[PDB]
Amino acid sequence: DNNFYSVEIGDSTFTVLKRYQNLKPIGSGAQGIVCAAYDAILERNVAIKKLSRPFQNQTHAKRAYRELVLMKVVNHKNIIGLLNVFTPQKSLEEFQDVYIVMELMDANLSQVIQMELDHERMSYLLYQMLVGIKHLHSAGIIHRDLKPSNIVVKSDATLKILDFGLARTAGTSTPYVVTRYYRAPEVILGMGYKENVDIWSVGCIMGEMIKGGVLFPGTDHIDQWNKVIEQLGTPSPEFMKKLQPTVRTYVENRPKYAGYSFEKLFPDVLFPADSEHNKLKASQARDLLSKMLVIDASKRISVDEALQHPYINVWYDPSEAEAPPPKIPDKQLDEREHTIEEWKELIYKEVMDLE
Amino acid sequence: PKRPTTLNLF
Repeated sequence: DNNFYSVEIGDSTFTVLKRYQNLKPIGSGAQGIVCAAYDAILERNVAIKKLSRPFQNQTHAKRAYRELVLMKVVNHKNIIGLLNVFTPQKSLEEFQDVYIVMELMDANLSQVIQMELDHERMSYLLYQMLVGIKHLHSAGIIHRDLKPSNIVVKSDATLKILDFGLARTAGTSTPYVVTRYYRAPEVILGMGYKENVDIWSVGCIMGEMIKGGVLFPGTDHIDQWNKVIEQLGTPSPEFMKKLQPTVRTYVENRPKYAGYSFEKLFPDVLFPADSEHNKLKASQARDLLSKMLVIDASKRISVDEALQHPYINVWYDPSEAEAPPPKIPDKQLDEREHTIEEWKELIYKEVMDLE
Repeated sequence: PKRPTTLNLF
């Protein structure tokens, strides 16, 4: 009799097209719980992200709009794929919930990080993330929250970036929104950010992959900064000058560190057999780690730079890497103020635009 | 260096 319908998953209610069935719970996006579901029609597994009354809040509104926009506009081998979208409410009046259906992968990095990969594998995955990130940048978008949980794999050894709710263009202009262990200095110390902020994230992931556990823990947001400097050592004065004077003080007050050499943070012991052919060497990986994990954002390698690094570029393929930027409707410029009403309506438009 | 096609989420 009706097009949608509902299942209670614990305490949360999913109301979804009869096509989607057998919901299990699986994780959380920036916003929304998320179910795996079988899509009877296309006869394949899918993932579905319930976004509850997003216009409830500038944030939820903003972060939602983003995802919708960015889930449609972006298309790439390495970015998670839009499959379907909808609302069950049949009228702007009535409206509250959005649902995004997207491809479901086999696992996230958690996961892979535990096992002992071999250079080709690491270098490859790396490569993929990067190209993925490259693609987003090529249209100004900075992901901002790259971490094992946002990255997904499949057993055909392929990789996809995911979750766009947090993504935008340069900073500053809320501090504690990006995951602690993955924060670049410029975000820990609130200097604002350029694309290569994502590269920081990358470095921690690669490192974590190798190290077997998180690169810089950090028992709280401030401790985090010790962990970084504990390991990489106190940054130059020339850098401190970039710091806002209030924070600038504290930092200059931190005990000094020399920090370890990369060869010490990442010794051979830690690596697979050095590769069949060259470029793919423990040391080469190290070299690249050492150009990403770099406190000073202005002395830090770019996606493209990384894409060329001997350890990555062995897989380099211009058909993937130099793909057309995702064109973004300038209507939106991802950070202007609005109200509950204008928010609710934007979403609905954008959603109804997408059904 | 052939791209891989298997990854072991065993």
